[PDB]
Amino acid sequence: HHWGYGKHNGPEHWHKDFPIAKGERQSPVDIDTHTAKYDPSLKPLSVSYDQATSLRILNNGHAFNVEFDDSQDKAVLKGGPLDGTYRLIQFHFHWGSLDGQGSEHTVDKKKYAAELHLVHWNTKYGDFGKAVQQPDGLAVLGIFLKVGSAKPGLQKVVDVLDSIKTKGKSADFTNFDPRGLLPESLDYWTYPGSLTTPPLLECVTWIVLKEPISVSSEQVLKFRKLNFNGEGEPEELMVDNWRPAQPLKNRQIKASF
Ligand SMILES: NS(=O)(=O)c1ccc(N(CCC(=O)O)c2nc(-c3ccc(Cl)cc3)c(Cl)s2)cc1
Ligand SMILES: [Zn+2]
Repeated sequence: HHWGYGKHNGPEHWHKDFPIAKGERQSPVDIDTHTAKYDPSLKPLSVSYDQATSLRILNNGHAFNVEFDDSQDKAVLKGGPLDGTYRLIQFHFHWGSLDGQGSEHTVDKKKYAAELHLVHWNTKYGDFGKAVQQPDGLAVLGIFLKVGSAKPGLQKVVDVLDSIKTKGKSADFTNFDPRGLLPESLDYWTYPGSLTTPPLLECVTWIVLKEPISVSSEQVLKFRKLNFNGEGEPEELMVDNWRPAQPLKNRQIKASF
């Protein structure tokens, strides 16, 4: 009886196995755009993905992860609110069963169809597993998805999904350029938070871009064909794999703009 999204093991249950679910810096949160404070001391975000090495795509039973080579100073995030260098390890999404829901963060209570998380770890801590034990261990770049025109830089992901339908399936996934998932503007909100899945560790500097990307209905429909179950188990569509907004508590969300 492990955690999930389902009718009986979803977010409202996580606290029993992961008490930190009721912690002081949980994510996601609703971004109240009028209360976010512009911080002129915030720097432009530096996204350096030209040398990114994607390796594999994996259905982990909760989402799919596009994994990168993070054994060298390739694909890093710096600047913004960050001190030092964070290296890209993977990206994944959260999405809904319908277009009207799926994002984890919300903006003035608006839900987006989906949200992309580009996960990076602080090089000061030497790898990802040690980084998650630190308050400044990770930086996750969150990007909202809205349904409209297709995102041509997403299609290579969409088309491989049928090869990783079920939990535990993986596929080679080389030469994928995550720059094709970015919007034009890097304006952002930032705040200290957590992983949004178990173990829910309080180790993340969240950087949420204001400008959403567009994807087509066909692209998100293909996300919704994935399965949470393993092959040869009853089919459970991989939909609504998002944690709802958590209490902001004693936090300030800062805007770069
Ligand atoms: N949604 S989010 O907050 O960006 C987000 C970002 C990252 C994760 N992942 C990947 C989980 C997976 O693929 O199953 C974590 N893996 C670990 C982990 C650490 C140590 C070991 Cl030995 C094994 C796994 C975490 Cl701790 S967090 C989950 C949510
Ligand atoms: Zn995520």
